[PDB]
Amino acid sequence: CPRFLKVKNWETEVVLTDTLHLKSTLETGCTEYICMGSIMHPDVATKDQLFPLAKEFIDQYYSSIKRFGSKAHMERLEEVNKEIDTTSTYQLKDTELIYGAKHAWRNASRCVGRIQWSKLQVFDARDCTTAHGMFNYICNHVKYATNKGNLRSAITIFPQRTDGKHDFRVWNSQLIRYAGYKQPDGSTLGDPANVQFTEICIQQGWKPPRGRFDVLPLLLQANGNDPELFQIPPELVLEVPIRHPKFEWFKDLGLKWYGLPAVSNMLLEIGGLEFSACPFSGWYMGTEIGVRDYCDNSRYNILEEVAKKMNLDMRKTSSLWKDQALVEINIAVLYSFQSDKVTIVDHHSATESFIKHMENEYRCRGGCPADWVWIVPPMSGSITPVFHQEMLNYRLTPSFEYQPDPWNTHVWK
Amino acid sequence: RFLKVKNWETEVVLTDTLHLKSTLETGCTEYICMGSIMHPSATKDQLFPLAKEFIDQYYSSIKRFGSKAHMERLEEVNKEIDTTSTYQLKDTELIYGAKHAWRNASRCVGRIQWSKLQVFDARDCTTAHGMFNYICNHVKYATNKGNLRSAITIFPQRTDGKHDFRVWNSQLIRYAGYKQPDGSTLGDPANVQFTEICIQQGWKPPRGRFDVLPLLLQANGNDPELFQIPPELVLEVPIRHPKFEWFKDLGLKWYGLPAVSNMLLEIGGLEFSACPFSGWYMGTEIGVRDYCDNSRYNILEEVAKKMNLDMRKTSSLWKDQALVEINIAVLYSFQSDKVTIVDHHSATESFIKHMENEYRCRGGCPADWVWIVPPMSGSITPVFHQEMLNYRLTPSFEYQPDPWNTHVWK
Ligand code: HEM
Ligand code: HEM
Ligand SMILES: Cc1cc(N)nc2cc(-c3cncc(CN)c3)ccc12
Ligand SMILES: Cc1cc(N)nc2cc(-c3cncc(CN)c3)ccc12
Ligand SMILES: C[C@H](O)[C@H](O)[C@H]1CNc2nc(N)[nH]c(=O)c2N1
Ligand SMILES: C[C@H](O)[C@H](O)[C@H]1CNc2nc(N)[nH]c(=O)c2N1
Ligand SMILES: [Zn+2]
Repeated sequence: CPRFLKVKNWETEVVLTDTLHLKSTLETGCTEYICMGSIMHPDVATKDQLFPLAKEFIDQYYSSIKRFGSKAHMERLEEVNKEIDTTSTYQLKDTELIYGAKHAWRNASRCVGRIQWSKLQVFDARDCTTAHGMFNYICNHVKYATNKGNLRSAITIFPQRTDGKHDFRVWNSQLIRYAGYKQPDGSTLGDPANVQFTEICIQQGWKPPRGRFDVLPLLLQANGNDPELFQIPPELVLEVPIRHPKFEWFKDLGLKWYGLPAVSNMLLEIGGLEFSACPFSGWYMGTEIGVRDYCDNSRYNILEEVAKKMNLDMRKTSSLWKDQALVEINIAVLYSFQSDKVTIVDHHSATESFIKHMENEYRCRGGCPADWVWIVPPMSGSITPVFHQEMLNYRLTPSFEYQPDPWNTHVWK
Repeated sequence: RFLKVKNWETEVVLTDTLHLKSTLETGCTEYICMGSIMHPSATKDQLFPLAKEFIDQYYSSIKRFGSKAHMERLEEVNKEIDTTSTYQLKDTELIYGAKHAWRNASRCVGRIQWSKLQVFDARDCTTAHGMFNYICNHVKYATNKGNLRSAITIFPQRTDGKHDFRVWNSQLIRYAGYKQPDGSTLGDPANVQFTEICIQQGWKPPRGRFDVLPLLLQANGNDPELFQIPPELVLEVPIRHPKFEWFKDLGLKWYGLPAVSNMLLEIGGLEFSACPFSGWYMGTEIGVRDYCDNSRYNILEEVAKKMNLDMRKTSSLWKDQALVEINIAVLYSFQSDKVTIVDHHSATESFIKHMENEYRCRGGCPADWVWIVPPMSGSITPVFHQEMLNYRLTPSFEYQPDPWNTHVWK
């Protein structure tokens, strides 16, 4: 590969130069002859495999704290090596763990919120041994991160993977999500996105209230054991009823959402170590709720009902009734969150921050991996500054990765 | 290897095999994806294999592969490259190559229409006057009094690179843009340079907001010459709004015919440096990009002011409101004047249908999600949820440099 790669902004003319891509680690799935950039997703490491992955990471850490080549550096190297040699694995120092998590966020190509990356509260939970303990750590995470509506980004890191027969897993895709109930007639009550997991919970013994906005239980797996159900204390689940500053009838739709977005099904990879349970949280960009959660056909799909109350012509598409309802819904979502002093960012403020962020990164770091297909908002794309920004996409480590759903791989005891 | 694309809304999966047939490069590598880069970056000896590939594809298309006709065509083309360092397409070939350059345009959402293309052979052209004649005929035909018709006009192929044919306008019909002494811009800011270049060539600028630019035409590598498109051939629409009486008072208008004129058509190794093609508009092209881009007409603030919207915080989403309204007026206006147009909902529907057609009968369809997904209300259109595979098939449309950056004058 050539040393320098240039990206252009087509509305400001600014040109950046990327050299960081030279540290890329994994294959993107793209080739010389095909681009998989809109594909959503394009047994443990051996001693030999782990050795250089650990060294790669350790060198990077010591270079970050400006101690590269130092005695402490060479010693840490030697200690990691012995520990891999005799135990087939190694343990991170607290400093390294914090660094690793922060940088995995810093490296998340698909995240528009990464200007905040270095303000992340890390909760070390590698001493956890049971599902009840996981429940304890998750409740503390939720309470701290929620902070009465003044949200704070956090990650809780459970023990790494060992032989793969003892994984810690949060079976929920997010710590907080609403149930979906398939009806005998084909309709879905609540959130259709969560139907599969809800059925799992019910089989596992969950008594469902069978409502439209029932918070799902946590389904938690420690040390490779069968998962166990716990109810999140309702007082820890901050929620916002959705109203509209102009449309008084909007409240009569009975919509609400939860304040804390906390993805819990991803895998954190640091120096070749695999943390299969690492729930992390920030705060919402309005569109994640207002456009996706609410207006996706396979989600709450309320465009129709909202358009009706707006008395729009719904017989032509060229009326753009859908487009018109979408904006109002998103206005209500931002309005309700701000009114209740719960942290939320609109897609304009977010994409502008991110452009500023990306610029700083290119200048101080020599680059910033970004996935345009994900970075650009799902509404009003071209009137946000990221639309016109060229991005390069590539995989740096430490990183967050997808993993299979645990019910597909789990060996039931 | 076969490749699967999934639609996450319908859960439908299609299997791509056609991608095995490309040879050109996309710009990505295994380690870096450049899917969001706008522009990633002959001889006798190079020419024949390219020719052989295209001839083979053609006779395969008409189910006469390995036929007598096929065999001789191939030798005819080899002898001609041998003895002239180039060759000339048959008319049938020219037509087949042009339709398939459109079929292979990964960034074009309108490709369901692809085999409905009127192909104008202008390869006998020699002067800028001829070009102008050919272009007026195109414009008049494709406009069709509002019932627009897809068309392309193909001027002589590149020979030695010293004698290119070029349409220096980026589109046949665009409005002028003027640098105002106080720093602002009158008209269309995307065209300020080209406008100054016309003024420098002797064009007398009305210095208004919607001045149709002259044709600047280059033939056989000569200096370019100015021509005024007869006004009655230029179909335009005054933009008004079905609810907002005051929208007409903004004085806004646009042209009915989108006719891109600065790209390059490549067929079997031949380069057609001048090949204006036109179709009809998707609403958002005018209503989102042309009017609301900051480096364009930048009219969002004006419209939102008449709507009496709170413009003090971004989170009131006033920009998003004005945007939808502008795009309503645009669709309304065209349809009222019976000028062909398509809204991004219907267009994206059509395209998902096209993909299904193309996977079924052709084993795939190249597509650029970055460009295919509309610049407003993305995820409430079906293409947002459609995985797409991009790859470059030939015959094709490519980009070329602006001719003023290369041309040595007189
Ligand atoms: C603090 C405010 C944050 C904002 C505004 C934000 C914004 C976003 C948005 C809009 C997405 C796309 C989500 C979707 O379309 O479903 C996203 C994805 C993502 N974010 Fe951030 N995020 C924030 C915090 C964080 C934190 C704290 C982390 C990790 C430490 C993180 C890591 C990620 C990752 C890994 C993805 C990709 C998820 C996937 O592919 O499924 N984000 N973010
Ligand atoms: C018939 C109705 C058509 C519609 C509704 C349509 C729609 C579009 C749109 C919205 C774009 C994106 C352009 C942009 O955002 O700047 C595009 C791109 C493109 N179209 Fe189509 N188009 C049509 C016909 C055609 C025809 C007739 C041709 C050629 C014979 C064509 C070839 C292309 C090419 C080569 C691009 C890529 C332009 C670039 O890369 O800059 N299209 N089309
Ligand atoms: C940290 C964080 C913050 C934030 N505002 N949104 C997120 C959204 C996701 C996310 C990714 N894929 C799917 C979903 C569920 N539709 C959510 C993950 C993490 C997020
Ligand atoms: C055939 C055709 C039809 C249509 N409706 N729009 C087009 C738009 C373009 C196009 C592509 N890139 C840049 C521009 C100028 N902003 C225009 C090219 C051809 C088009
Ligand atoms: C940087 C980015 O590639 C650029 O803004 C692209 C994004 N997608 C686009 N899509 C379309 N249809 N037209 C465009 O001009 C662009 N611009
Ligand atoms: C097909 C496509 O990759 C898929 O629909 C993606 C597109 N971009 C996205 N962007 C974000 N932020 N979130 C998403 O879920 C998606 N979905
Ligand atoms: Zn790619």
